[PDB]
Amino acid sequence: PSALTQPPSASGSLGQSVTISCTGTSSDVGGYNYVSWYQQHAGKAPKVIIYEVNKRPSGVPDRFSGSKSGNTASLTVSGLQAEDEADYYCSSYEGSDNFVFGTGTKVTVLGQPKANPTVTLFPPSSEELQANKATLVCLISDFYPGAVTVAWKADGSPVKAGVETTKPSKQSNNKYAASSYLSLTPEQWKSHRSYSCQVTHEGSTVEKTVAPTECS
Amino acid sequence: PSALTQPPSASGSLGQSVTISCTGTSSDVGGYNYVSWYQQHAGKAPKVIIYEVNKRPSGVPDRFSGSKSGNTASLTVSGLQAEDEADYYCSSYEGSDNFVFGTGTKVTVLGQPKANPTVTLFPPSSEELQANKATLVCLISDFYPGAVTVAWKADGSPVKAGVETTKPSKQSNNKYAASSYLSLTPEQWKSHRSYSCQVTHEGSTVEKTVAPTECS
Repeated sequence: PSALTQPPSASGSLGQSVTISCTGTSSDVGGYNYVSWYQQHAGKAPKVIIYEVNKRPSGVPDRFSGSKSGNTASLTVSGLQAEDEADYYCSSYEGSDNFVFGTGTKVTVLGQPKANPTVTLFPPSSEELQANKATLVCLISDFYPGAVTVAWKADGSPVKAGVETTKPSKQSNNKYAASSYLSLTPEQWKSHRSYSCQVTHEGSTVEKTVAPTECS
Repeated sequence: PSALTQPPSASGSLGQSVTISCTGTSSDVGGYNYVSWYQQHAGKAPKVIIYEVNKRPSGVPDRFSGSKSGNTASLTVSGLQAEDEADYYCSSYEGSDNFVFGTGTKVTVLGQPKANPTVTLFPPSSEELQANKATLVCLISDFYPGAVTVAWKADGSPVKAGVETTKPSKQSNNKYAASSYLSLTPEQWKSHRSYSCQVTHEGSTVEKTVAPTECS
């Protein structure tokens, strides 16, 4: 086990009751009537909340809740409070041994109207190809808040080989921007039908499918 | 709700070695010998690297470790891999099902070489001008260190504005990754002869070019 599923930006105003969740695969989360939550701030000392599936570490405000259903565990920040901007990580368990965390949520308390990505997938430049190089850039810009999820996938099948995802930038109008890239050969690029870039961000999940054409 | 201490930067020399402490109270660390360490990778998920004082996860490497003193507790890092640039937390136990971690230590790996930015200028996709848009992404990857400068030219004299930039992420190496984007309108893309993406980096500059002349 490595990762557990969690949303990118999970947010609202003060009053808004946010909910966050942490799905996995059939035991480890499930059967394991357990998980554990974690409040990251800036630096300020990454603390545990939600002990076992729900009990609190005493000091923690009653209005922090956690609960389970099948393979999904969920945190509820009932009545969002300003100083709640944080990152959230869930853990589980495996033998008298080791354990797994989710791909942490980030709770934004809204300033401005939301924005979910204007993704644009590029193909390789004739240069690149004539250099006998291959690379594809998923330009994910104009969001708020700053947590998007960047999946790539060749001919339907999820892929990894040489992907990267540049974490955010507060682009001059305050909104955000990020990047991601596949690095392949024209071996690799020429032998597939379609390639895509998929960008999740507050429910809205968008996708782009680029095909191989060789110019000439 | 205070710490367990770790110093603020445990600077090593790649190749060599470096250890890192955690100091707690008679209970929290002192008594319950369950201290652990979570290799938080700079913004990411933190994966535990020493559960329960000395016992090593199956998802971690050999040159890693921990030694329980009494109140202090330490990590043993030999053979300084460049991966091991990270922020590390220690954590212990006080009683009543609490766990309590300490600050973090930013272990810095000096000695890793300088790399130069692989500038990759792209042009608008067929399926972009189709919608009457033309953003231009400069890729700037695989460099070291992360002190870069990207400025865009039209063709001749500095053509800024539209340029909304990104701030170099660590890739999956310990090398940087930057994007740039200029946002044209086609009917302002044929009223130019070429386009530039200029990357300055530790003195070595690069300037790369897209001309309108593409199959696209």
